[PDB]
Parts: sequence; C-alpha cells; structure tokens
Amino acid sequence: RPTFYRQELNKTIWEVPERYQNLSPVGSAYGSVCAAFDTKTGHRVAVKKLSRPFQSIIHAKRTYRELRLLKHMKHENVIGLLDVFTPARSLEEFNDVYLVTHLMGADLNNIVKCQKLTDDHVQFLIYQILRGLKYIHSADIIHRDLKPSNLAVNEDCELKILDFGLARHTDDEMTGYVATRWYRAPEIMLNWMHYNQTVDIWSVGCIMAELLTGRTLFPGTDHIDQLKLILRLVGTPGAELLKKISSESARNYIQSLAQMPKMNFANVFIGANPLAVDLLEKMLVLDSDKRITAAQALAHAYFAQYHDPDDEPVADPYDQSFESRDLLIDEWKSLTYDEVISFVPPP
Ligand SMILES: COc1ccc2[nH]cc(CN(C)C)c2c1
Ligand SMILES: [Cl-]
Ligand SMILES: [Cl-]
Ligand SMILES: [Cl-]
Ligand SMILES: [Cl-]
Ligand SMILES: [Cl-]
Ligand SMILES: [Cl-]
Ligand SMILES: [Mg+2]
Repeated sequence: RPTFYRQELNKTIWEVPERYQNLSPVGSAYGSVCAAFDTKTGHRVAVKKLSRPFQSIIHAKRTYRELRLLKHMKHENVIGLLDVFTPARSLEEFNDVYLVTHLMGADLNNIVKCQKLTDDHVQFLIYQILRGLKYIHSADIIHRDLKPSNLAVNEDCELKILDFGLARHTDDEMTGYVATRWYRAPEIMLNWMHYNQTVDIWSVGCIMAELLTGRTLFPGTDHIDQLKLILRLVGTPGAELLKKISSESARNYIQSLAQMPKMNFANVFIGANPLAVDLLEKMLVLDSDKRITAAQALAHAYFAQYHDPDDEPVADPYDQSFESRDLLIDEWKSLTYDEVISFVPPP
C-alpha cells in the first residue's frame, strides 16, 4: 500500500498517493476533477473523486458500472484507466473512489470552430472514431453519447473517445436548443423502439457532416423541430419502418406528417469529396437495421489511405450480466471494492 497525503482544495478533501503531485482543480454532479503530475509514469493526469458514490442503489450500481467499463477499455482510440485507488484500509471503512486517466486538452469542438480542415483531416479524424467504435461494438457495448465534446484531440490530430453514456442524462438536459440532443438517433430521441449499437453510427454521421461544413447538421430548437429537420433530409418513413415502431401513438404522429422524399446529398454538401457524400448516405439512414456498421465503414474507399485490416483490433469479451441483477447497496459496494483492489496497471 502506498503512503497517502491529505489536503483541502476548493472545499474538498483530497487524500491521494504520494506519486500524484501539484494537484490543481479543473472542474466539478458526477464528481470533482484535478490535474496532477504522476511521478511514477511521467504523464499529466486527471484525478476524479466521485461524489457520493454509494448514496443509493442506483448510484452504487452506476459506480460499479463505470469502473467495470473503464477497466475493460484497452485501445489506442478509447480512453483507458491508468489507476484507481481508495485511502480505505478495509471494506468496513470504504467510502471514497478515485479514478485516474490521461489529462485531455482540446476536444473536437475547439478544432471544428477554430481550424480550416482539409479533406485529409476529415478522413483521419473519422477513421479513428470508427476504429475505436469497431472495438467498442465488438464487446457489445453501446456508447450512446457520441458528440464533439466527448472526443479528445491533440496537436497531431490523434483522437480518443471518452465519457461513455452511463444512462445518466435527464429530461431537463435534453430539452430545447441544446447540443446534448443534436447528435442522437431519432429512434432513441423519441423512444420509438429498443435501440442497439446502430445509434452510435447515426452520431458519427452527424459529426462527419459538421466537420465538412463547419455547421451543426440538425440544430433543433426542441424534439419535434429536430425531427422535422431530420425527415426533410432523409425522407419520411415507409411502411417497412413504421412496422418497427412500438408506440402506436408515435406511429400515429409520424403518419400525421406530409410525406417527403430523401434529398440529394451532393446538393446539400456542396463541393465535398464524392466518396464522403457516399459514406454519409450510408450512415444517415432512418431505419437503423439498414445503416452501415463500423466494421463495414472502415473498408469504405473514403479511408483507402489509412485502412489496415491487420491493425484494427477487436475487444476481449465483456460480461454485462450484472445489469439485470438485483442487489443491495452494500453488495454493490463490496463488488466495487473487489474491483478497486484487483486493478493491475498497464505496462
Ligand atoms: C491531449 O489529448 C490527446 C488526445 C488524443 C491522444 N492520442 C494520444 C495521445 C497522447 N497520450 C500520451 C495520451 C493523445 C492526447
Ligand atoms: Cl505513491
Ligand atoms: Cl488512454
Ligand atoms: Cl475511503
Ligand atoms: Cl458537443
Ligand atoms: Cl402527404
Ligand atoms: Cl468480462
Ligand atoms: Mg462529456
């Protein structure tokens, strides 16, 4: 066990191993975050102290879910876990959880608004998102919250996916003129049906379009305005997709709208690479069963310069059976403790 030291920073007590030095607050409902220098590895890191990790059954299970997910992710284009610790010496006094990751600087928002991107930049950025998604989807994980602020980018255009959706976002958070909804697939925005990993490909399409034009693709002022923007581009649904919408009321609302054909994407994305236009038509399909997958998209000709089928790995199997399990607070807490003390750091 390492030696810990205590200190109060912005009305919060931080008790961390000596290896972490020069802590400095950098943001704060999930927890508080500090930047630090890790003397063992030489990296600048983010140290997150979870807020009230075991206050309810829902909160205790969310804590376990986040720790299991971060411990599993081992891929160049996905954020991974550098360390996890608690100052507790026993399960009986276990109360605080700290997560350590690489410190991220710029996100894709900064780049999209402040840089002139060549077509080569768009190829490399979207390639890396799809490479990470092939890995994530191979373990039957759905990200659910892909958007520019959840993609970290450095000066060499290298990219990592972060901030997996832990089923956290509230009704108030998705209301009105907000980027938290502009990247969501319509079937999840309006609860049309049980969703699957195809919702992430819809998000990549929205992100790719914004890199090409400099503008948000579907900036709706509310759920209904956003649906109207979507259907004007991709067309209103046919009878085949209507069959798949479980809500009879949602089916009724859809059929209330006048029918519209799919638009010509070359006249929307004026001047873009014809291979980029072709890929966007295959991502932004209304029926989720018919969207291109991440593995299929990596082999698309738009990525000819970067695609290497021997360097696009898949994930180890990921057991999610705990999600359907019913446990008490102290049982979720004990499972979390076990995962903290069994952590083994990367090479
Ligand atoms: C600083 O932000 C990033 C974003 C993507 C990245 N890909 C590789 C690195 C550097 N690594 C030491 C974390 C990186 C940093
Ligand atoms: Cl230490
Ligand atoms: Cl990482
Ligand atoms: Cl503790
Ligand atoms: Cl965003
Ligand atoms: Cl009509
Ligand atoms: Cl597993
Ligand atoms: Mg985020």
